[PDB]
Amino acid sequence: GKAGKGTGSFGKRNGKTHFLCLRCGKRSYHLQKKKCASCGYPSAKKRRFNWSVKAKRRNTTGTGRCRYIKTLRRKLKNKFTEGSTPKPK
Amino acid sequence: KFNKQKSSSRRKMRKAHFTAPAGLRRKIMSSKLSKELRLKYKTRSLPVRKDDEVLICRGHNHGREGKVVKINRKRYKIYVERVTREKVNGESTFIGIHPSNVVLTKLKVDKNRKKILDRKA
Amino acid sequence: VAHNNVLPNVHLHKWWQRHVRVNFSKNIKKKKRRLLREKRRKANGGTPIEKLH
Amino acid sequence: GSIKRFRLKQRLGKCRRQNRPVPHWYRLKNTKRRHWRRTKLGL
Amino acid sequence: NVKAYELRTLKKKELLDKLDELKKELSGLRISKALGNSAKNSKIHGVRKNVARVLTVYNQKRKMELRQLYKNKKFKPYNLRKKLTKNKRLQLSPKQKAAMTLRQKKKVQNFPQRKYLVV
RNA sequence: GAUGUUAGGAGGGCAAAUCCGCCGAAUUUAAGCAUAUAAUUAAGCGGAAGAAAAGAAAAUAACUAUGAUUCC
RNA sequence: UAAAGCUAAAUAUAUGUAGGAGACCGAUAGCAAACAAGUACCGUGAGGGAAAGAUGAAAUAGUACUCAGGAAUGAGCAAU
RNA sequence: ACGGACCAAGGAGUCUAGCAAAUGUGCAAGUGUAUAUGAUUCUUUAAACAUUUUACGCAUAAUUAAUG
RNA sequence: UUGUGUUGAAGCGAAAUACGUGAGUUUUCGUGGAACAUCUCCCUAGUGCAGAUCUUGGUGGAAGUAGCAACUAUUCAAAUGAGAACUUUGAAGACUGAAGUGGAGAAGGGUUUCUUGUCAACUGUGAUUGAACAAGAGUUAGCCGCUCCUAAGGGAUAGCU
RNA sequence: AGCACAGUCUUAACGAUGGAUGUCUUGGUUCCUACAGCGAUGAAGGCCGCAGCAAAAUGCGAUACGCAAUGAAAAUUGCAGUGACUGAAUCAUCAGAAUGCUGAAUGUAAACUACACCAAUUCCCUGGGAAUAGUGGUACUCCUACAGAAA
Repeated sequence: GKAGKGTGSFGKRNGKTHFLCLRCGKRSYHLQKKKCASCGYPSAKKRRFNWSVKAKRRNTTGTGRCRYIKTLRRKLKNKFTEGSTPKPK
Repeated sequence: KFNKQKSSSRRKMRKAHFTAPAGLRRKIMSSKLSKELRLKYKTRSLPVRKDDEVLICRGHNHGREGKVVKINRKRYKIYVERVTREKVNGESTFIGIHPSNVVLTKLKVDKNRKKILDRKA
Repeated sequence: VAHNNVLPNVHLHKWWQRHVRVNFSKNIKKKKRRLLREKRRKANGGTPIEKLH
Repeated sequence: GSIKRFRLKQRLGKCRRQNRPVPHWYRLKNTKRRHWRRTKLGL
Repeated sequence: NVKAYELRTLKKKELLDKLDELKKELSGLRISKALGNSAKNSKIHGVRKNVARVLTVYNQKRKMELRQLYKNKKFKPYNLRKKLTKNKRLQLSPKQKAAMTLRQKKKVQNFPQRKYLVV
């Protein structure tokens, strides 16, 4: 009559279901059952799949800041001893 | 040419030229040294400095010579004190010459330059 | 099949793009093996690497 | 909502900060800019 | 605008007091910038670099002191210990892998691999 | 066997191209379709290295015999 | 001569990184992406996912001046 | 009867394995040098060169379930 | 193999007492501002378009046409500004008729809030207004709530697969 | 000062929106070679911040578009300001120091910047003097060594 399947139904959207997902930062943390959709924050693993090339590559390593890994890169060629310093003048 | 360790590819090297750091652009900022200075200092060329005396020998302004004022490695240019040009607004600024077109005829010796001329010797 | 030809016997009915691998590197692998064995014998004070059989 | 969480308020501040336009004198040497009504942040 | 070597000799207490007064001066310059003033905005970068260098030299001195306090003793704190990779630390020792039983050791010593040439 | 903010140490997750086990399909072909075929594959789960896995015969031949494993 | 165990080489790499090449493509092509790209954007979600390169030698030659108009802009004998 | 408002660009019998036939070439009862080996080759060279007196494939002889 | 190129090539528009039979080739003029062909013989290919309700991008007629219609209704004088049917002030006539276009709030939106300037685009009409643009400013709790306890329930601990 | 029917179509010349063709390329693709794990010593990823005037991207972690040190070694500049006549302005390398909140996340949960409990904690001086409500620790499993209970 007035709350039909179309616009009438569309007018009742309130009280969303997903949120920030502290681990991911994406908005796929369903609230009514306490579980994310991207990683599964309550769970342990990152919830990866192999049928999703995009969901693999757009979130694979190398995208982020890479604080420690790209620091420990290019130390192999030096292969120096930690705690050693270059000779002064 | 002969060493396969050093690449010869147009793209892979022109890219390096454009994005090279200023510490490497200092090497390319150089130009020919005058004839008398060549046999006086046993060298062929040397980079430019802000207080050098150079002769311009190419382009529309290849007649004068004067002391340079400032360099700009971001634009690959050097400025000489007397070949300025006015703009539409009336402001006057020094024209930009690529170092390949100029030859130094007097350079200001320095503590730093003495040892580089030593290593050239 | 079309008239007087041999009966086809192609064993390509399964996926094979997944497993095709040609060898472009034959000659350079040969050169690498040569260099490796030459260095191995050079580092051995002149004693021949080969063994009697 | 008149009631909001701390992280949500901080994120709204961050987004409003992002909404600021490009400074003038930098142009002497943008395209990712939302509108409060045209595009919903969703967060 | 102080420099590193001219601080590398100062006493810790004077260094800390210098850092505190530099922080106070930087705070004052921030007050000036925040208020309607727009003149003294330059020196703030120099001050923020001075404090950084003072902190760096202080921290390095403290690190050498707290390494000197714990010479040898085979129980260096975890941060003061090595920072190699995980499987490098958990890797077998070179002596551990080169260790071998007296049987094979004696066999190899008695019949070592030996050099030779042919006619 | 219990008990321990006992001393000293380890495991957890990320990353997979090559590799290692399990589970495990169908589309398709057979001009239909059920054995078969796709395939001991795809998907999923679990595990490492710079290579791994395999490896020193409860082997192969049957000959005047060869002689760990791997690969072309 | 089973039912316990160990081991380098010869071998593989559509990953990451670092180098070097080409009878390859040349901006609807080539990776989705030569540029602020897995960005904007869409879907509450699994996820889906673009368009956009070239002034000029030098803008340190980027349109000064006059007149008209509110300004846009226009015209000049003015000007790069 | 169906598609076509218009314009510019892109747009479709290709590649591989195997066989056969036709043609051209070398050799010829032999043929092919495979993996691989050596070399003052080692920008181009990821190609060319080279292969101590049964390695194999295909052919020299066919036929029968088969001892042959 | 052997040439053309700043005395302007590639392309493109118009054309040629031009050649073929024909795909096309070759030329003149204008524009252009940096490369171009080999037909001497050959090797190679992501190679020749009108279509596929082909795809991408752009442009038509249809056409200054349909249309700009609910919520009763506006009129005058002035200020503003160059500009005023739809900005501001006054007069007048009306409406909403306490189940209100009134106050507070929730979910949602997230600076739209206020002030000072503001018209490139938008506000499908005008526009000086604005929920547009620009620059600043603005949310004060022992007592208002959350934080506390417990429900249908969720997650997890011991064991068990 | 005068002359032209209009409209429709066709042809030439001169122009408008559109950006193919032609030419450029800090791009990609393929192939070859070389090396190869990271992490309770706090990983990958994500939030939050960082410039005088500072949005993005790159970079950076309360030392926050960079510190120290080595080499190169005189500019950075949009305005300002900073620099020597070279441990200084700017580059490359980066081992020293630092590396917020998180995140397998690990004292107890999360749409909370929520709440515990044990040590009070740190700095300065070489037994004191200061300071802070601020700092560490407390996950589950397991191995070795230790303790007091059981039968």
